[PDB]
Amino acid sequence: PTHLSVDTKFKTEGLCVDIPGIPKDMTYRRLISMMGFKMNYQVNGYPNMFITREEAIRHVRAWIGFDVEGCHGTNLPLQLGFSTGVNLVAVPTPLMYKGLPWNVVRIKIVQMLSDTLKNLSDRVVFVLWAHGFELTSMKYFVKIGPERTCCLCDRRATCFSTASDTYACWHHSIGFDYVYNPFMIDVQQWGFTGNLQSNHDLYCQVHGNAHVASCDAIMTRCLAVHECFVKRVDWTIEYPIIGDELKINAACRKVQHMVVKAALLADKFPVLHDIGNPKAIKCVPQADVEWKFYDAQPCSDKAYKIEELFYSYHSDKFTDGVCLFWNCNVDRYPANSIVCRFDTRVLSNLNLPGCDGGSLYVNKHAFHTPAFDKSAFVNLKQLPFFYYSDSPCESHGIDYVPLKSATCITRCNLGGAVCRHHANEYRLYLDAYNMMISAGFSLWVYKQFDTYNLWNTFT
Ligand SMILES: CCN(C)C(=O)c1cccc(N)c1
Ligand SMILES: [Zn+2]
Ligand SMILES: [Zn+2]
Ligand SMILES: [Zn+2]
Repeated sequence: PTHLSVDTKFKTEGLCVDIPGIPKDMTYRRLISMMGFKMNYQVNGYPNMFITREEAIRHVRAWIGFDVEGCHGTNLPLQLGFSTGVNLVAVPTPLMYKGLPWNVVRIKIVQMLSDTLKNLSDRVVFVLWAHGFELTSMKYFVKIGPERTCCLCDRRATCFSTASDTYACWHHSIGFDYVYNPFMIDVQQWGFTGNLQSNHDLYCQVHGNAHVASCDAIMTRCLAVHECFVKRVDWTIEYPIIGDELKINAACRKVQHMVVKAALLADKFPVLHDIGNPKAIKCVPQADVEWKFYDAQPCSDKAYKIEELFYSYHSDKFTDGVCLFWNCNVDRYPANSIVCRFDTRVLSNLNLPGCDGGSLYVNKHAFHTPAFDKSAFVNLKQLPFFYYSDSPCESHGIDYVPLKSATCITRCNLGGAVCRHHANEYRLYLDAYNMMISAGFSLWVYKQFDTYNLWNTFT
């Protein structure tokens, strides 16, 4: 039970306005045949065009919402909309394109999908709210067959070319005209009452309905993301490495250790309240401070209300010492905080668009993150870059240009000249810091934080 059986029933009620007379009793096998595709009894890695909700979740990076609206059915122009915001008009002869024949539309579909997906996934999963026209339009741009590899590399083939009779992955498909072995899922099979807009609007106010196909495609994928990553959360699902995951996560751990260590040295807090992940370890194990942990899993719907996290009767006094909120997203941080908050607006291959302004951050695991909000940081200030170190000035064991920096807080810099070891460590730390910032993480601190207080920690 890993793939979706072609003999599973498909509820057809949502299809009967575009396809009147459609049988109520329908399997995926009969639906695929009706869509103009022939599976030929093939045991070659592609058992069904449609996939399970569990397979869709493992391949969330491949999700592309897709909707087709009858502009005027073999005789009428169709408006093809995608969750990329693209609308194409295909004539049978928010970007809006004029009507063109299928032979040129299919070229655009392949280019659009390849550019969107080459750095995200080895496939495409068309996410539908199936009414009929989208299913019957697939024969005009989709070819199916056995699982194949790219002509130019070892990746699985996602595109086909009728000009050269060859196959390509998303990276090598320039000039290709057919989508090859795509996957799809109909959200209407999950059990909903009412239309797409009424279900989407229950959870999201950011996607409006401009009455175009791409608006529906966007809403469909958003509703699917809400169902699979907001109301349902699965942290047992692992996702492959597609970018800087390892470096970003290592940088996050380095910056956390640096910032907390310096805050403890500068303001000598007697107690630290570490609010967040229940599997957390002390980021500064050698610190004197009374370290107290409070469990809160990453919120995936709305940011935690600080009143619920702290009140209703613990140290009780969160006002004592400092609070560390390392990726624990709250509505309004208290003034005595050290905060790392992911900015959902950041563009990257790890950060996918989400529900209600939120984003789906996929780095080893999938984390739906509530929308970034600047008002959460009103009691704090942005944490400035700095490098602090009390380690001995000693090289041990990469050429050198002397480092001059006001933010290298070391004994050598206090003494007037940065040593080679602390210059190498400063540059490595600055690289880790810039990686984490560009990855989308933002850092905030209590207003009284001042790196000038670190210089006297060397006596
Ligand atoms: C915004 C995602 N959250 C809540 C994290 O804690 C996280 C997840 C994966 C990687 C990293 N570095 C951080
Ligand atoms: Zn390739
Ligand atoms: Zn939405
Ligand atoms: Zn030094």
